[PDB]
Amino acid sequence: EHPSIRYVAHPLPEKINEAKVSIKAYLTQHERKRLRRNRRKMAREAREIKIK
RNA sequence: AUCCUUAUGCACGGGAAAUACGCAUAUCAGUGAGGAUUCGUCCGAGAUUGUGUUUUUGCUGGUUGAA
Repeated sequence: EHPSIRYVAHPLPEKINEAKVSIKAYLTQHERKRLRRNRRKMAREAREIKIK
């Protein structure tokens, strides 16, 4: 009686606090190139405007 | 702390080319694009279509003429 034979326990499964390591999203070479092209282009444009 | 590898970002410098370099509310693409081959197999990343410039873009200097 003091420990019941009848019941089956389903105790709370303790979830471990997994540290969210934000994933290093990489770039394709092409993507990188595009980025380089665009930022640089923008800079150039700015220079032109700020020199014209 | 010193030395080195990789990638990238910024730049000195040097070189080549622009028939080249993009762009896309496109279509498809390592769940295979496109290729090789001694035929056993092998390489493996763009291809298609559309389109913008492309004997050139942006800026300077000179002589000159113009008169």
